[PDB]
Formats: sequence, C-alpha cells, structure tokens
Amino acid sequence: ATNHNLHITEKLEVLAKAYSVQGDKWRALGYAKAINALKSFHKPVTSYQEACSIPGIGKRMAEKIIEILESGHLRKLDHISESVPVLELFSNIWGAGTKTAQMWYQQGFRSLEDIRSQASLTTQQAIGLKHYSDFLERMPREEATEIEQTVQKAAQAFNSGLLCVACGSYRRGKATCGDVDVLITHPDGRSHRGIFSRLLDSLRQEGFLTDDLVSQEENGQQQKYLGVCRLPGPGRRHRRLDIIVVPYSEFACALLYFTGSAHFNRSMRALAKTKGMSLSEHALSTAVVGPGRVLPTPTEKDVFRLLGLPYREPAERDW
DNA sequence: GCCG
DNA sequence: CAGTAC
DNA sequence: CGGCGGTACTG
Ligand SMILES: Nc1ncnc2c1ncn2[C@H]1C[C@H](O)[C@@H](COP(=O)(O)OP(=O)(O)OP(=O)(O)O)O1
Ligand SMILES: [Ca+2]
Ligand SMILES: [Ca+2]
Repeated sequence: ATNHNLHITEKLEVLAKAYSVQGDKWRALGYAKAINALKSFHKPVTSYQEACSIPGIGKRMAEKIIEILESGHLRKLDHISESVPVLELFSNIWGAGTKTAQMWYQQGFRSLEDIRSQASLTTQQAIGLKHYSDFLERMPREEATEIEQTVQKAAQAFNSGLLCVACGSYRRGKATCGDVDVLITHPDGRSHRGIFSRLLDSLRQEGFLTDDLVSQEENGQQQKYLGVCRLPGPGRRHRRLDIIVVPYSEFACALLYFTGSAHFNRSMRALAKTKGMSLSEHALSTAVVGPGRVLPTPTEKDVFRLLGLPYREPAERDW
C-alpha cells in the first residue's frame, strides 16, 4: 500500500540506523517494528493517543511522533554521536560488527584506508574489505537469475532431478537484490547427499566462486556455503552468494526461512511461541518439555495452516 | 525500544 | 568463551 | 522485569 506517514518514518529510520551501528541491538529492533507499524497503518497518525493504540508503538515512540507532528522536526536527530558515519562505514565490512567497529574507532581509525594499513584483520574481514564497494550495491533482479542458473546448471550435471530455488528478496519480487541465496534439494529424499562438496568444487574450477567466507556449515542435515561469486564476461561485479542443500523433509521450512524477510521470520517465531511451538529452518515443532515433536510440513501452506494463519504470498512478507 |  | 552472521 | 530464536563457525 502507500505510506501515509513518510514525514515520520524518514526521521525514525535515521535514529534506528544510529542505534544499530552503536551496538544497541534491542533499541534498534524496537524502532524497526515501530517504523514497520507506521508505514502499514491505514491513515496518517494524528495524535498521541492514536499512536499508542498501534501495536509496536509505546509512550517513548509516541512522544517522538507527536513532536514531528507539532514542529516538523525531531530534536534527537541533532544530538546523534559524531561517530555514527564512521561506525556505519566500518559495519559495512562483512565479518565486522559493532564490537569491532567500536574497537577500531577507539583506536583512532576513521576510514577504510586506516583499517587497511593499521588494523588486524581476520580472513573474512579481509574479503569484506576487498569487495566493499561491490557488496554495498544491490544487483538487478536479472543478475540474480543468471547466478541462480549458473548454480543450477552445475548442480544438475551431477543429478538431473535436483531442484534449485533462489530465495530471499528475489523470491519476494524485489527489483533488486542485496545478495543471492540458492536453496537446493531433491524430491526422492536422498539424492541431495553427496552433492554439496563436489558442487562447490565444480563452481571453483570454472572461476565462478572467487572467495569463501564460510566454506562449510553443517546444521543438522543441512549444508550451507557462504561465499563470493562473479559471472563471466567484462564488467561483472563480485556478489554475495549462499548455497544451502537441504533434505526434502525440511524443504518447506527452509524455503520459508530463507525467503524471509527477517522481520517476517521473527514475527512467525513469536506467533509460533504463543501456540506452544517453535520454528526454524529445519522444522515446525511442539515446544520443549528432552526435545520436541516435529510436526510434518510438506508445503509452506502447511506451516501457515498449523499456525492457524492465513497464507501470505512471498511478495507480502516484507515484515 | 515495546510486550506480556 | 566472544563476535558475527544467518 | 525479562524476552525479543537457536545455532554454527572463526579466533
Ligand atoms: N538476524 C537475521 N538477519 C538477517 N537475515 C536473517 C536473520 N535471521 C534469519 N534470516 C534469514 C532471513 C533472510 O531472508 C535470510 C537471508 O536473506 P538476506 O540476504 O539476509 O536478506 P534478504 O535477501 O531478505 O534481503 P536483501 O537481499 O535486500 O538483503 O536469512
Ligand atoms: Ca502500543
Ligand atoms: Ca538475499
């Protein structure tokens, strides 16, 4: 729909970003839920009382909204730390978070060139710094498709029955993507095994995979790769790529989880908890007693159904 | 930051 | 264990 | 006042 409260959310996003890079994770989360609540509200917010009735907006958030309504400006925006642009600069390095960004700032570093010459870097952060510009830009939707087809083609060379899906914002119909996550499975329930490691080998040989961030991550029977790819041809940029191989049993939940968004996932976890359940990339389960009971879910719709929730197409999962 |  | 990412 | 998910890898 249309955001009737753009004059409000524009300013709040600045604060959310400031709180974010300063390590204040929960405070940032509150702003994010608030901003989401505002831009999905059916009309302009016009009073403190009306603001408070909205779930996700309490007194402190309502005070700010009202200030914006009354004067058109937020005072807090004029008192945000001078360090925020620099901490944001450092936080856009893959492998570096707020703790690192603060350490670097406290060491006197103020630019990427300083990090490069005076700072110690993990192998991951060195790759993040090397591809900094390319990772900051979002790719055209059409490029996410080619990357998907590249992984798909290499995978079906081992087993034609394999199924590959690109999740994330791409699956949600965004015109651009921050990165690509390709989910791979097989319907026979077994042929997905033994594919992952020699798939990555193949993709390295043809020069598609350029760097590894996490070469291998084993979570249950899921296998995950985090790395960097680059399509053939002149002018092509380095892009963030994820490859997850999952068994068919967990495909619906994995699909649901990697499609996102992260806000949406969080909301579904909360909803699951109210019905005495848990939701992960692997399954929908009854709450812990020993472990819990895995409720089987062949399709994403079965997940919504077991949660007593009307299905939402991927395009409608922004939060 | 907000909620239960 | 702490930090980071998913 | 505590939860806002739980898990894996890197160092
Ligand atoms: N704290 C979390 N932060 C980010 N992603 C998470 C988190 N928890 C679960 N996920 C999931 C949801 C995401 O859809 C999935 C990977 O998607 P991701 O690349 O991070 O963003 P996105 O593809 O939805 O948007 P975009 O491409 O614009 O960055 O990881
Ligand atoms: Ca409220
Ligand atoms: Ca993505």
